[PDB]
Amino acid sequence: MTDRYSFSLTTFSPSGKLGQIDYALTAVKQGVTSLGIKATNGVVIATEKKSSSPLAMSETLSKVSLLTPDIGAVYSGMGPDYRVLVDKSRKVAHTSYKRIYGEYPPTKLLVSEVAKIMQEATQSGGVRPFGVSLLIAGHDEFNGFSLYQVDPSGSYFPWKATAIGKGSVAAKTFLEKRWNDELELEDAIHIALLTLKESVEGEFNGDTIELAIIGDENPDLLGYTGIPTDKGPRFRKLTSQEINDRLEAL
Amino acid sequence: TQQPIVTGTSVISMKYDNGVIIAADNLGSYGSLLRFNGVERLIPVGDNTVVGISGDISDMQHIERLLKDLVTENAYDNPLADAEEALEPSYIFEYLATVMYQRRSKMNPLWNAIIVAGVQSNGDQFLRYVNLLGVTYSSPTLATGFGAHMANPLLRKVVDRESDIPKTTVQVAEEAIVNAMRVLYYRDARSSRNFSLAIIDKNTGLTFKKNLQVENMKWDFAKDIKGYGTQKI
Amino acid sequence: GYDRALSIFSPDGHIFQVEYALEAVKRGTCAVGVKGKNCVVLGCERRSTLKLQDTRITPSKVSKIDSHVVLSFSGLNADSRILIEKARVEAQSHRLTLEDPVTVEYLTRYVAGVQQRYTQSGGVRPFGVSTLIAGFDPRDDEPKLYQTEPSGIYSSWSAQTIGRNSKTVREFLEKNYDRKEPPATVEECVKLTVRSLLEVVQTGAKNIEITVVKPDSDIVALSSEEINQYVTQIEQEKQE
Amino acid sequence: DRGVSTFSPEGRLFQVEYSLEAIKLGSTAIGIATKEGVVLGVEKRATSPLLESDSIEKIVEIDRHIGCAMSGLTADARSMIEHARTAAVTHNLYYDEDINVESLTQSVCDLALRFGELMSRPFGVALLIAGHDADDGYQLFHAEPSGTFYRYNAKAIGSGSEGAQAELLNEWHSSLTLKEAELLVLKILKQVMEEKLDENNAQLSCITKQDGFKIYDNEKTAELIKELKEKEAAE
Amino acid sequence: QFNPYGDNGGTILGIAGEDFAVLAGDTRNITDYSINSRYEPKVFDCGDNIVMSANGFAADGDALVKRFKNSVKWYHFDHNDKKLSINSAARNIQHLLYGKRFFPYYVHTIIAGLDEDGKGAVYSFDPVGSYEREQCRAGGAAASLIMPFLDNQVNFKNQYEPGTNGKVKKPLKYLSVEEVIKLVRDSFTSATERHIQVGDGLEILIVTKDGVRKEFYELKRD
Amino acid sequence: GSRRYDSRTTIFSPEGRLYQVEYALESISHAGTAIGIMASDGIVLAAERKVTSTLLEQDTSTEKLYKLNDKIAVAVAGLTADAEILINTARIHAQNYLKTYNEDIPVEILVRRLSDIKQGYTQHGGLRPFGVSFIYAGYDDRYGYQLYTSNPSGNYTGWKAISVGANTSAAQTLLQMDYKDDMKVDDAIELALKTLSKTTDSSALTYDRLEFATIRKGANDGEVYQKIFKPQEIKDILVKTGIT
Amino acid sequence: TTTLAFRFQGGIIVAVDSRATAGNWVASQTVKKVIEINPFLLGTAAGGAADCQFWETWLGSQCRLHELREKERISVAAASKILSNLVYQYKGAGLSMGTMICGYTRKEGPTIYYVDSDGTRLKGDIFCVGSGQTFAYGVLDSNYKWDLSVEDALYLGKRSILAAAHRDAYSGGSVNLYHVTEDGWIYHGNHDVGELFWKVKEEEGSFNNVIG
Amino acid sequence: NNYDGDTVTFSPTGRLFQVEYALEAIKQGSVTVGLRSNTHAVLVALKRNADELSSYQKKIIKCDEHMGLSLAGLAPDARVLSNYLRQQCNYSSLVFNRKLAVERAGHLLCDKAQKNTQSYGGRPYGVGLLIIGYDKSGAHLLEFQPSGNVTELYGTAIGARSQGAKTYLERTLDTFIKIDGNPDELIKAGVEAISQSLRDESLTVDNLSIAIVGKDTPFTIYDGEAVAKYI
Ligand SMILES: *[C@@](C)(CO)[C@](*)(O)[C@H](CC(C)C)NC(=O)[C@H](Cc1ccccc1)NC(=O)[C@H](CC(C)C)NC(=O)[C@H](CCc1ccccc1)NC(=O)CN1CCOCC1
Ligand SMILES: [Mg+2]
Repeated sequence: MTDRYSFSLTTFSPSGKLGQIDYALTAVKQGVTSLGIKATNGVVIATEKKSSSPLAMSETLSKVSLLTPDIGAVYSGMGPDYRVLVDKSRKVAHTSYKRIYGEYPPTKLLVSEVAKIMQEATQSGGVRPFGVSLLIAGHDEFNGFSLYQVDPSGSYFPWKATAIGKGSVAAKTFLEKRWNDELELEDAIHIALLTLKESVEGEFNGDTIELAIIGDENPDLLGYTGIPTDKGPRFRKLTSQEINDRLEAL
Repeated sequence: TQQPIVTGTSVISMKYDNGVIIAADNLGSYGSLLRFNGVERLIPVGDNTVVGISGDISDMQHIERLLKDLVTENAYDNPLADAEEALEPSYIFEYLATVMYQRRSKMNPLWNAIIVAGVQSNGDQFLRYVNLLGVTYSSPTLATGFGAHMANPLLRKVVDRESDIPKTTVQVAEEAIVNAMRVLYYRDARSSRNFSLAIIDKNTGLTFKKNLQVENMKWDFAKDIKGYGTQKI
Repeated sequence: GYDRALSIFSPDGHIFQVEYALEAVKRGTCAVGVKGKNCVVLGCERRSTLKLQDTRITPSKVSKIDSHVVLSFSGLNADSRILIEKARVEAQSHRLTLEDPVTVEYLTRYVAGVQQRYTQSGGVRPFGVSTLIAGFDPRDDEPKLYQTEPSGIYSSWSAQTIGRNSKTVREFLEKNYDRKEPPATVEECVKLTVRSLLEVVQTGAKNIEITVVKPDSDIVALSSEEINQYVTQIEQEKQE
Repeated sequence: DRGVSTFSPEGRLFQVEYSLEAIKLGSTAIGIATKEGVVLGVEKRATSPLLESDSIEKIVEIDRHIGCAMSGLTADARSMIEHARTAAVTHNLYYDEDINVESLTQSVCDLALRFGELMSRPFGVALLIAGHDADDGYQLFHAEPSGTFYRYNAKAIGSGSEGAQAELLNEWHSSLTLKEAELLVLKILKQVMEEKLDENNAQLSCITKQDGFKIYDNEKTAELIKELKEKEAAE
Repeated sequence: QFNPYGDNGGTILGIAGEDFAVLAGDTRNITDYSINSRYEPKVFDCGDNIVMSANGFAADGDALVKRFKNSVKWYHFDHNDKKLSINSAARNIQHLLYGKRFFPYYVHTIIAGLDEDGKGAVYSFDPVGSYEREQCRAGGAAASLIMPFLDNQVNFKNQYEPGTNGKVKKPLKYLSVEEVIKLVRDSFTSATERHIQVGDGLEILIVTKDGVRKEFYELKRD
Repeated sequence: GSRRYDSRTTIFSPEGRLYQVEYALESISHAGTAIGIMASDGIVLAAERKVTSTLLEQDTSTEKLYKLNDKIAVAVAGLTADAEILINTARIHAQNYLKTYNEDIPVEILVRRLSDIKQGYTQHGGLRPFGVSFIYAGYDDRYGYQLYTSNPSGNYTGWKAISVGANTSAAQTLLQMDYKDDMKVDDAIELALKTLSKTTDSSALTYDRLEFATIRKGANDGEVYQKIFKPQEIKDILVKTGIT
Repeated sequence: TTTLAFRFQGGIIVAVDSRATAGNWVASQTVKKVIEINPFLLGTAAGGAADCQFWETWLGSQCRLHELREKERISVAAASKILSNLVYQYKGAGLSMGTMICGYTRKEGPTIYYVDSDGTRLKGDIFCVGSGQTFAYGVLDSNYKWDLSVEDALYLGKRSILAAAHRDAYSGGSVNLYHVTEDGWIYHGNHDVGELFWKVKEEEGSFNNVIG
Repeated sequence: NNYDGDTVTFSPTGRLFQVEYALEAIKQGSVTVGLRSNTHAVLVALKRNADELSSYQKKIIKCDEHMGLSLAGLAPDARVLSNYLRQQCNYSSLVFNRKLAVERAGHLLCDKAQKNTQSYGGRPYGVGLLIIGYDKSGAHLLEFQPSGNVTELYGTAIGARSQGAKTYLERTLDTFIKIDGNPDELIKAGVEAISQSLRDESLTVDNLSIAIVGKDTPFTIYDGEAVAKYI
């Protein structure tokens, strides 16, 4: 018995390709489109809620996840792989940072920790790479707002705006035309909804779209009062109603 | 390192011509408190062995389970489990003796004094002692605790050496045991009147007697005893 | 832990992984060892496809294991560091327990034992390295020169070469080296070592390294100009 | 590929059988047992004339009363000898006596099959273990990588083994003297060796009750070589 | 606090002759002021003409004897039924005892038999394995009573030749099996008189080339 | 069992080569070119970012050039994720040395240990090697300014000027042509950029597709300063040498 | 115990008593306190009997394994250091050993190493170890010269043990003498104190404190 | 074919080829015979040599005073298994003061051999064993196969040409079973049985190996001049 697979399942081919990473990226290509846009006073991340069945309650399945009060994440590719990454990403934010420094990690460093986990699945024994690409939007005091992409290889790049998955090629072209360095948060949400309509085929409403922002602090969402320095989470998930309001003036 | 909590007092025993007798009272003492009165401290293993246990009762109950499990394990893949390959007293003893010494050697003893009484397959009488230290010894009469101090002297007047064993009948031997139990009730502060007695004979087999009582006691002379020296009333 | 038996026997009775490790040694730059009457000289090739090198800081081919023993090699450079490190530690460990530095035979035997262990341990490949170990035993003036190889066998040599085109330079040494009368002086020993490398090297510029070891921890590496003088002298005598 | 501890359809362990082929490539080693002692002799086989032949150590001491000769991948023998020496000394420590030659051989052969997926492969070397004890007297054992050992009156291992063994079959008798045995090893070695036999490329050794295990000098062997040539020309 | 040791009393005695050796020991087993058994043997035939006794804490004594007996068995398996010599047995026992150097067997061990020249041999061990071959050794509770008597009667210590002005010592000589058994019996009756833990019975094991014989004698039971 | 699926990453070819190391080098040859040039009064590190997108955040980005300590930096060529694993190890190793000896780690010692780690992955463990080649640029008070390179084999060598990644063959020829020993930092800066400008697979070399760094003694009196160039600083140095 | 060994012109003298005690109980008068490690190495034994006897026997096995592996007799320094490094591993565990490793080799010459159970290892010319070491020192030091003859050196060693055997209650039995030369160790007999004391008293005229 | 790479693989017809190949190693081994009466149990073994200069490979191993076996196949595997039996016999003595039953001895060997046939990495034992013994239920003879299958028998034989001796014993069953209180006659029957497996060679003094155990007879082995009586 016991795990006898102590050897790498990802290896270099004669041409220099790492097959399993390439194939993992292929799985991401098949995945549903998701995107992220960075504004001057915030960041938006969005994706389509591809429902497996109309009997299924798509509210229970959350593609956009809170990692820290000021950091959020969305993906394209294999959902189960994403779910367990979110679990590990949330825990590592505490164990390797918050329990040491008494504060949440900055976006770039949490991203670095997630990348490390995905890199190890590329080299460690008896495992395949994760079949997802992540988009991590976040804020912190000294770096401000930021947006990062994380690939199956463990590589991560900062973006002004980008898209991943099914119709990423067309979506990235659309974002190049619309993006400028003076975009306000509401303008970025508007562009996000326009970009996403191109890739979505069926219904396009607040129930089939999942969208969250990293913006101003939300004292109402904190849950308590009495500490002035604690001002609430910058991560907010837009409601089904809040999306539909912006779809009328589209 | 332990300290015994609920405890059992003397276990007494002796050999006679055709077998062995063993006895022990039915008390589970909690220090000076005579807490439990329905405790059986003689445990039969098969139809040819009886293990009498004194000392810590929690550890006694553990040993019960081991012996119970030993019978089960012996029956596995053993067509002659109730015949030639049945459990002998000598097997049961050596097993316990091994455990007792292993536990003392790990500084975590089973806080007990044990006497394994029985009859072997060839008819020979078996009687041997083992305790928390792993110390073992055999004798025509064996006793634990206060029994060693008070019972043995009385039982040795009947069977003083090996040659006295064929000369001792089951009637004479049981009488001495029952007498010893009475003496222990007079003099051991952690003893009870109620006790159990077991006879393992090579002919008549295992006879297990429950709910016996100490009787024919002498207390009348107490009425004449007044004061502690001078007092006359 | 990774357990796979990588070094194993084949139908014809060969351990291919050990034999392929020898091919790596054959690819490596040439190294030569010649021992004289009162000294040992270690010569080493350096390939000249690498210009713009920094020779100050580039790892030297000959390594000191202790103040009285040196180790050169042919084969995989990265592998050689692991053997050298282990040897250096064992050299200090010997001094600590025996209160006496290692003999050249003992140090060789240790290194050879490490190489052997990697030929029948699970999860590891053999070292792609053959070594020339040279020096002088404590309070002894007899020169010592030993060779090791990936299989783990080791032996003493009056003179020996390893690496690429080593069969050419071994041919040279076999007729030019006299057992009855070895190089009597340091100069004679160095010259014979340089001559032997000049059969293979190319140019005698910054391609040849020479290290001379003498008794009582007397080791020194020759500079370019010092070596170039031997090259200039040999070529003038050759034209005859 | 395939498992290391795999059986062939004929009922043999592949790796053990392949290690035996490696031993056939090794240099020749011969052992002869007599009532006056046991003689061990080996072919050194230097790969080049520059190699100092005295550094070729293919005959080895295990204890004062036990010697050992090897053939095959000789590097593999180092840990086998190390084990044998420790086993021999350890037994003397535990029992204040010399250890039986058979018991020593058995201890070495217990390592043999401790391979699989323990070490990664069998040993690629065969050993001739010679010795003496009070019980069974002078003994010669052949220890293989299969874990098996046979006692022998005489035995050859290595490249010229089958030719040398057939020669030992005819020449051996129960009344051989030590001197007769010495010459017989030299004679048979000279027959199966590629290069011409002399004191530098061949080595002799013996084990006697009185003087224990001794490797002969190159001066002593040279005289036995000269004595051998003269006796063959004498008829 | 739990005390893993105990004192089971008793005493043992080994004497070596020219072609024989005896190992005696009383059969009384005790704890504190109580008698456990009047006949509990502690001198054992272990095979290969080796007799052994490990007096002191009986549980440790039995454990040791048990382990040595087992050591003899495995010596046969591993070395082609070779006879374990008395000198080899002794060294083996040292390693058994010293193996528990930091949690010792609380016993004085004595073994007896014949050496490889056929001569009588007695070895004695401390609790942690130091051993020594001797002509004579008493061990256990009454060792201090018996041993000086043995020095005087076996090794003729402090005895000089009459009329030689204390210049010539009484010459050493081997004792007959008859004379040795007389000394053993007198040693144990004397020890029984003056030591409370000694009595009940005396069991002697005699070792010759022919085998291991036994003799038993009654001792005072008070 | 699992034997069936084992690639056997740590074995020799019949020719005596390590398959995986060779294939890892083939991987690295497609990575963006990185150049290191050592001058008498400092060191230059220049690297080309891999085909940049216009929406990539350039100023808050780190792909090629990383800082190991105050005195040592590295240029990367290969898998970035792999490099970061090794970089954090190297950073820790430097701090262990400082903690032990109260002295900054000598460059070679750091390089050796990092190269020894790579070597381990080629000889044992059954894992794939790190698909990374480093250019180490650093200073210590023993050897002064030093350039090294290491590759997946775990073999390291010292250099006066060196390139890794793509088009090293063409890049090394150009460096060998124009390099000389009495060179200054400012001249080395110009050489590094000119070399990339000619060897690049892009149409034209621009500020947004570069990472640049220098290690000078240009601080105040006998102390070393590490300058990781900002986007605007690369834009200026590119105009100043007349490439754009 | 009382044990000594001193270095002089003609090699090394080693002398020991033969008593063994368990408290005030004299357990043995015939203990061998010199271990013969090989023809050129001796070891003395003082302290715990089992500790000394077991570990010095073990030392002899390690010295044998050295000469099998290295084809050369172990140095006195290396032999003593094997023992000292061993006992150091057991430091605090309660080992009780006061030993002296005495022998000759070509490279070292005659050499004596004091090794004890708390890890002390000392090279030196003169050492006395045991409960009666001070009594031995008193006689040995006051009569020691480097230029002693083999005959006089043997006697001084014997006389020094005798002195300690007399005064120290935990020393006695008999004196075991050894002489170590370039050719190896030579045994110089067992000398019972019972006869030796009176023989020395009469011939030397010493021990005037005792009733003659 | 494709299903004989290791022991963990079943063939399409439900066979374990590595176990069968281990069984094949026994068939190549030298013949050995086992038989018993009610009072005694006997092992007879034909020993094999490398050549005339070599010794004859010892086939019989003692396990306890009342139990032992003969081997056929890989001798080192017999050493491992016999050693395990020695320990189990010994454990029964030290802990329970009880001689190990020959039936339990078989059960323990079966379970040890089985574990090697269900796990990756390991291999089956390459040896067959004939265990004899005398316990509390009289004389016994067992046949161990490395597949795990242990079988109690009156008589049997394993090794090369073992079918000849096995047929003879099947005919002689009624005769030799009643050889009670007579060791030499039970051996004679075993020696005559093994003779039915001989070809070209005959039983010599340093070739034959006999062992016996019984009511008042400890397990003892006879070799050399001690077996000259039975030729
Ligand atoms: C001089 C003579 C005295 O100091 C020497 O130093 C000699 C050295 C010689 C023997 C090599 N030392 C002793 O004789 C030594 C003194 C000693 C004792 C105990 C601890 C340290 C030093 N004596 C012994 O070692 C005796 C020798 C026996 C009696 C032959 N052994 C014991 O006393 C043993 C073992 C002691 C022990 C050590 C470590 C752990 C556990 C036990 N103890 C007993 O036998 C106990 N006791 C003796 C009285 O009878 C009942 C049991
Ligand atoms: Mg009394």
